[PDB]
This record gives sequence, C-alpha cells and structure tokens, in this order.
Amino acid sequence: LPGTLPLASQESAVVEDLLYVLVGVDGRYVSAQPLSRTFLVDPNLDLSIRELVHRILPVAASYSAVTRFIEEKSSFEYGQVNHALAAAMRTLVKEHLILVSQLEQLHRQGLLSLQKLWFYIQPAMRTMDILASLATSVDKGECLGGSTLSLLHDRSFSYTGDSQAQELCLYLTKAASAPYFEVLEKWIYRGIIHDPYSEFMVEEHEYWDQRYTIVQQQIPSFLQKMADKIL
Amino acid sequence: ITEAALVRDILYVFQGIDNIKMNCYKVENLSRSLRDTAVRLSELGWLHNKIRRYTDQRSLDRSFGLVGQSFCAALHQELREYYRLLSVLHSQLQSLTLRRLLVWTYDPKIRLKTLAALVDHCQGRKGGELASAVHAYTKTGDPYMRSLVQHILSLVSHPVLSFLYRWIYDGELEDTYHEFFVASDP
Amino acid sequence: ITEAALVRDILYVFQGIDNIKMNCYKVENLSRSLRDTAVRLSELGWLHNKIRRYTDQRSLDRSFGLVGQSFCAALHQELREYYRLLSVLHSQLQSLTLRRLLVWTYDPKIRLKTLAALVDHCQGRKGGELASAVHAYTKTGDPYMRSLVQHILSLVSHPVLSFLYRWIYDGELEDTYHEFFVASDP
Repeated sequence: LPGTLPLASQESAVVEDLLYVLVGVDGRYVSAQPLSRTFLVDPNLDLSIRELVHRILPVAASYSAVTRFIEEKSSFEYGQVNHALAAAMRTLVKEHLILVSQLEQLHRQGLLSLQKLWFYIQPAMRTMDILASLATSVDKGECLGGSTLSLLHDRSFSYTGDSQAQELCLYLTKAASAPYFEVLEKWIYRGIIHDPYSEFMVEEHEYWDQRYTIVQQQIPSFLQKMADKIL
Repeated sequence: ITEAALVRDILYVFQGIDNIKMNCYKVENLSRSLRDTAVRLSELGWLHNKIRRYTDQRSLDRSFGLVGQSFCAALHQELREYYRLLSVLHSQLQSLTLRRLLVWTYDPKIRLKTLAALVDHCQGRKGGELASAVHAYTKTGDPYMRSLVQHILSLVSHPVLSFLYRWIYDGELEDTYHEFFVASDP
Repeated sequence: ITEAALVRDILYVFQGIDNIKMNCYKVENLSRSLRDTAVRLSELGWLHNKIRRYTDQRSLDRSFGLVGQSFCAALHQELREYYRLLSVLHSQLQSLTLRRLLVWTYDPKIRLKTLAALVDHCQGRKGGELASAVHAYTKTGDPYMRSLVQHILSLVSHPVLSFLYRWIYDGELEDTYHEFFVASDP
C-alpha cells in the first residue's frame, strides 16, 4: 500500500523492487505483463516517481528480449554462426548480472537512492540497446550462415564514430565469424568442405562447371571482392 | 509549504520530471522570496529538455548520417556528467538550501546554455554541413566556451576525417548517405 | 518466511532432496519477488535428477556393454565437480542471497543443460552406436559446448579404439556383447 506510505521512504522501496525488475524476476510493485515487453507500475504512486521509473524500464524490456534470443538461437537448426553470435552475446548478459549484484550489495547500506540508480545504469542502458537491435535485425530477415555475417559488418560500419558502440559490434563480429572462418581454412589449404548445415558460400554437388557452385546469398559482403578466387 | 519541500521538487525539475509543474516552470501558498528563486532554478531544467529532445528525436530516424551520430553521441558524454552532479546534490538533501543551490548550479547554467543553443543553430544540417556549423561556434573568444565547443568539434570531425583518409590513400569512397563533398556518378 | 530460509532449502534442491517440494519444483506466505527467482533457480535440480537417473538406471543392468559403461562413467567425473561447487557455496551460507546465487550458478546451468540433453539423444544406443550419437553433438560451433562434448567423446572413443587396435594387430576380436562392427560367425 504505497499510497498510505510516506514519500521519502517509499522511494527506497521502489529502488529495491526496481533492481529485481532489471534482473527480469517479477517484482512486488513493478510487475510485468504478458507479451516489446510492457510493464505496469501502480495506479496510486507519486507523479514525480513513475515518470522517473518509466525512464529506467527500457533497460528491462531490452533485456527480456535479449535473454529470449540466447535461450532460442542456440538450437542446432540454425548453423555454426547463429550459435557463436548467441554465445558471445551471453558473456555480456553475465557482465550485466554482476552490475546488478554490486547494486544489491551497495543498497543494503542505504547508499542507493533512486536518483543514484538513474546514473549508474547509463552504460548498461546503452549496451542492452545494441544487443536488442541485432536480435531484432537477425530475425526480421531470416539470416543464417553468411547473411548473418554481412549484417554484423554493416551494423559495425554505421557506428563509425561512436567508439562506445563500435568497440562492441566489433566484438560480436570478431566472435561470430570464427566458425565460418574455420571451414574457410579447410577450403583454402585443402579441398574438403565439411559445412554440415547448408551455410558456406561454396556447396558441392554430385563436367566440372557444375560440381562446385558459388552460392549468392551466403557471401559475407566483405569477401565480395574475392568471391571468385575462393572458389 | 516548507523550504525543504521545494528543494525536493527542484532536484527533479532539473531533469524534466515535475508543486513545480510545466514554457516557464510555473510554480503554484508560499512567500514571494521563494517563488522567484524557484522560477530561475526550475527554468534550468526546461533547458535540459530542449537538449534532450534533439538527442532523442534524431536518435530515432536512420537517415541522419554518420556525422549526425558522432554529434548526437557526443551530446551524451556531456550529459552523463550532468547526471553525476544530480547524483551528488541528491545525497545531501537528506543540508543545502535554495541560496546554496545558486552557487552549486551556477556553472552548469552555462554549459546547459551553449549546448541548448548549439542544437538550434544546426537543425537541418546533416553530413559535413553539420561539422561546419558546429565550427562557427569557435569564433567566440570566451575561454570557457571556446574550450568546450572546440572539443565537440574534435568528435564531430572524426567521421569527416575518416572519409578523407579513405578517399586519399585508397580512393574508395563509400557513403550511402551523401555526406562527403566528393559526389560520384554511376 | 525469511530470505535466509529459502537459501537453506535451495542448497538442497540443487541435488534432488526437497518449503520447496517436487515436474517443476513448485514452492509453497512469501512475496512474489521471491517465489519467481526460486522457481528459476530450482530448475537446476530438475536437470540434476534427469542426468542422475540415466547413470543410475544403467549402472544396474549388466547388458549395457563396454562403451556404454564408459559413457556412464564419463558422467560422474562431470558430477563430482558439481559436488564441489555445492560444497564451497554452502560454506559461504554459514553471506550470500538469491540476487547473488544467479551469478554463481549461471555457468553450471549450461553444463547441466548439455549433459541433461546429451543423455536423451542417446537413449537406446549401446556399443559403438552410442559413440556415434555423442559425436553428433560436436557439430555445434558454440566454443563452450564443442569443448565439453569433444572431451566426453575422448572418454568414449578409448573403448572403440581398444578393440580396433586388437582386431588389427592380433586379429582376436572378443566381445560377448555385440559392439564392434566386425561380427564373427561360429
């Protein structure tokens, strides 16, 4: 009953429940609604709080939509790139489970006012806003293999002057392209093409202009210049 | 209405969140000596809106270019600090008064005076034409402003010097949005 | 119900031993912000019961073969370590909370999600046909899983390599259970 509760103290109750909301666990007051996740706070709360709470929650919704990309895109029906892109996108969620641990401990001592929260999460509101834009531009147009590596070379060039969201999208591409580059090492120094899922740029067949054919979709758009010398 | 209650709401009006409501933040009793000092203090928060709307309206459309990002992403490093000051001021409210705020927030009444007037002089400029309209703010002489804007220029003019060092040593210009002053013909 | 009491029972649900009772571990008061994380954390036990049943049920019958015994054994060296974590974690309790367990047990929710899904893909496979169905989990790419399963295969290929190095240099195949792909006729 936060309506019949004092002003300066109920803020310390929201910042406790608010921390739980960042984790994604249903809180006491700041609850979640069934599914882009939309929340509800309370009908009877101070106007100068809800208008401030609703400014933080866009880091919860951008997390209830990245954890749902990790627990999904790790299946075997997607290839060896939509896997590594979902692992290197899981190391970050761990580093966000710590930045909410340091706050759960610094709040015990009373040193965490709501106005103090809106400052500490500023970097965790910008990182979780890049991973929640690749996880929606990889599912918009179904990408697996090469086309999910062309996207991570253009979403990394569009941020050519940010330097805080380019050191990130250069960590995803540098990690979501090792499995693609470990079969290329086998199709360069040798002739064997493993590629269990149909994702590599070159596919074999069963007098020789029809055996190996360049596939047009799965070209990483940064090997486009040498799409011929590879084959 | 106690003076402490005003100190509670003002620390929110510095952000946009509204006794003090929303172009002057008209406050609505109390003595005249209090309303006047609130009015000027509340108005500083209004400025913060004009600089926030730009870095939110233009962070939406994807047709602002590559320079218009390093500008819209350099108005944020000059806002996290304004969010650190609001952090410190709130920890002491648990003592500071109105006349004590005026000295605390006398300097960020200027940085929020140049930035809130730097985003209006360059409204429709995209590409290099924006890096040329945040350079027309350096001919000012004021040693406090000429050393602030001459830093935002050092970030906004980084993408421009990225095409230049590309179109000189490799001759491969690439800009889906027309920013570079070298226009190719298919 | 105190938060410390929940930290006492969860330390047991991680093993199978049940406030938290037994397919989800439905907990039965307390605030909603507590029940949700408990149900989320307890889903490590339900992954522990399934792997334990496969190693136990098949450690009973003597008609599982030589390769099958190695696979069951290969699932215990990857469980003593899960027995060491439960140990260190309990010592701290004698401070840790739910908001602190999630980071502690975020990694062993994955190893207990490959192993608990590696024993279902190979259910009725005995002999070499099992060493060929724990190799169809290496084509995954995930650098954390492909470096775990590619170790259980190393502890599942030893028996298959044993026969082969016997049926090549000495020509004396011996397997009461039919595992080797070279079947003799009396």
